Amino acid sequence: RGGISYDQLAKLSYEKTLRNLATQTQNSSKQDKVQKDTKTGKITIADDDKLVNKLAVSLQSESKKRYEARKRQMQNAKTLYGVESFINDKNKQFNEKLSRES
Amino acid sequence: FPPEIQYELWIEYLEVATSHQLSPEHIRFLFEKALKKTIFIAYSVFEERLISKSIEILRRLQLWRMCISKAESTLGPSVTRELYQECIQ
Amino acid sequence: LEELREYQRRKRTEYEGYLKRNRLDMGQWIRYAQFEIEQHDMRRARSIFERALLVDSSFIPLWIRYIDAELKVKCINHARNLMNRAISTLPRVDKLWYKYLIVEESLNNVEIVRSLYTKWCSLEPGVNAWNSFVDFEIRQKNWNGVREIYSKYVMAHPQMQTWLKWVRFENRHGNTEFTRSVYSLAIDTVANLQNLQIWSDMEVAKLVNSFAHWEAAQQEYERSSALYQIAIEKWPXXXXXXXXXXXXXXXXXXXXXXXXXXXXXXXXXXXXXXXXXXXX
Amino acid sequence: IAKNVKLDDFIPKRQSNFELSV
Amino acid sequence: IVNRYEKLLSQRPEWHAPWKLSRVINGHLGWVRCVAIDPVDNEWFITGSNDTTMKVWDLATGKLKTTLAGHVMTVRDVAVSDRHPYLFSVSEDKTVKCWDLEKNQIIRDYYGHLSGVRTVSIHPTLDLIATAGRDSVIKLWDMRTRIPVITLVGHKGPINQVQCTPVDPQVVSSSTDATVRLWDVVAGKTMKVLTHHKRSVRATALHPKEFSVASACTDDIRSWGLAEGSLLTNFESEKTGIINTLSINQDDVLFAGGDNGVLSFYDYKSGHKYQSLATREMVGSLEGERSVLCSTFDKTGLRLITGEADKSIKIWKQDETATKESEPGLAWNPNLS
Repeated sequence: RGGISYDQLAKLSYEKTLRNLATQTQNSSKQDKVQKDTKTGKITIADDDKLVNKLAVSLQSESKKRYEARKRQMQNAKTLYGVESFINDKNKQFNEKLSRES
Repeated sequence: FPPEIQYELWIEYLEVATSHQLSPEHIRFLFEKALKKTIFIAYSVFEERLISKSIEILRRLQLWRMCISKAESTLGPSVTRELYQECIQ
Repeated sequence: LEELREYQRRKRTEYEGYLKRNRLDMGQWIRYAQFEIEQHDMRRARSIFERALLVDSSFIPLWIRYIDAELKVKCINHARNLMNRAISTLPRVDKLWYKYLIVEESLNNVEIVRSLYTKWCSLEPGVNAWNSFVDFEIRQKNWNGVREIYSKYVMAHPQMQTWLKWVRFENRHGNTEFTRSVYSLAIDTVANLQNLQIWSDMEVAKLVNSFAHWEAAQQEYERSSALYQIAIEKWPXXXXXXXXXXXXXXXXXXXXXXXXXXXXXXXXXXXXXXXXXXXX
Repeated sequence: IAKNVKLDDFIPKRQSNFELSV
Repeated sequence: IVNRYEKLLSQRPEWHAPWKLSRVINGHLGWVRCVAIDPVDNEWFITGSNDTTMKVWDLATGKLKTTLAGHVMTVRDVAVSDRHPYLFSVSEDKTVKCWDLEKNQIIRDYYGHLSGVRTVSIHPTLDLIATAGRDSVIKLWDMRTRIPVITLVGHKGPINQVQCTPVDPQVVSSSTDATVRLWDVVAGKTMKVLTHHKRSVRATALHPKEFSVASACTDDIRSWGLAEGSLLTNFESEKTGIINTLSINQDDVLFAGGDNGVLSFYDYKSGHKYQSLATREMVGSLEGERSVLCSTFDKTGLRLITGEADKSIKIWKQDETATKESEPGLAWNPNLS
């Protein structure tokens, strides 16, 4: 119905990021090599400083978002269920896992 | 147009083509193609006039149950008591 | 600075003491490897991750995170050389390829991924992997490239449903001859493939239709008639076949018993009547 | 990546022929 | 390439006969962990046990000869020498003991394992022993001086099994890290690493003739050619896991006992499964206790001995009628990926 194997999931996330990237490109349109040494085989590739900073900012931003959304599930999670007796948070959390087991 | 608009075509197409030739196998096949509720009733109305075959088709919701029972009564009373046992489930 | 120094020192005593005891529990390594990142020292953090690859190199959350800390500060040829070591160690994986592919998208270099997918196809990975390669050249063009993609692609999955996407998209090129060229090759190759292969599933009612509707686009009366004869050959005014298709389907209806077969005898006899008269 | 692994490595040798001589 | 797979229907592998149950020997108070047979005369076999003993069973009549005490914990593995009148036993009590057969007493303890030792392999030509265990290393013992001469560092996890071969790689080892390593002992380093298994490798057997090795895992039984180390064949398996034991007959028959009780015979050359059985557990046992913890073929190769978790030894005999009247096995379908 159902679970998903770690392959299909990987693909889905790949597609998701493809779409997001394509949108950065379109909005950027709206607002508007290989060298190997002879001494050592060390390969070097020319880079644009832009889009690399944009990359780092994307990763950091998405990490922030994920961390925050999970945090909100943290908040609601504990405030919702007050039915059964509990000694500490960890107890309540475990018994909500027992709610997941049903 | 597939099973949605196709029905909108198909109800008139059946009523008309049956009205035309009125050969068994061709029109039988046409209902076969067709089948993929009222279709069962047109088709059944055709078959009666093999009969048992039609009864098997109706065998194949309350109103539907009521009809089959009627046609079976038309084939004689004995089946109808039998029909109800099917009817309960 | 001592308000700093003794902070860093006391942390490095606590984290190592735990990892000293538990070699496993990667949850601690990533945490402690993250601590040394936020101190803006890459040398220590790289050591930690490298120290944690020894314990288990099959744990992808560790591999992934150690791509992040390289990409976040933008150390390129490290996170580049790393991917040499990364996907040569665990070449089967899914996540590791896409995170190497998708990071090459944001670097705009399509020569890399061109050669990436070369190997990653050379490895014969599977369905979801190939589809990212065929659909990537939709972003690009390679209309002469994409045809050769499916050349190899149905060599990896010599199965009918993949041919369906060849015949699908090769029309979208806008060339009828290149598309037609392989249907005659679907005669030659598939038949030679399928008949000599007992039995890989190739000839199904869905392959014959692929020949059929093709000639409908070219509006051929004969080239459809060739198909039926050629197909019906190897299978296990103009309402003549209307009767033949109905009569065959009528007899084709199975009849177990006496009355069932006699009921079918009423059907096919009426079909024969309306339309080897002695053998029937 | 390149020099580390090859497609053949995955594939078995005998599967093609059952008479291979070891 | 598939043109060959078209021709791959031309082999039609090597018919073999079906196997049936000849005799069942009770008599062990624990499980039967391991079984070794007299390598010269096929007169009797030895049986490790959970209950710490070893019993020598008469092979012809199935009667009991003598019992050998001397370990305080279970006896995981046992080896009997071709060239010596020695029995080497090993236990979970960290000990490797020799047994001089003539007098039937302990002779030489071999010391210096850290923790339980689950495997013993006698080198064929050198008068060495190879043992390994949860310690994640192999120790090569001088049989005469009881010295741990060579220590082969390697697997990152507990070693399940150890084999010895006269030429290069002389030591084949299979651990729970899903790696079968091929060792070069004189340089003390690994010749080749075979990683293809998905999970722990719990059984390995050597072919008596062809000079190759079979390995096993949950669902997968592979083979490997030694020397080069290449993959050779695969063995067709539906989910049979867990594969505890492999044994290879002289006739290219390959037995794989399971933890589900299902015995699975193969054809070594092809990789085809020509039979499957299930043992009939015992009178008062549990369905959990139906399984196979060990196995061997005697030197003739016509009789299989497998000790089972129900505290019984079962001698599986090959049918004399056979041929193609009605043998036919599971009948060769080469499914595709």
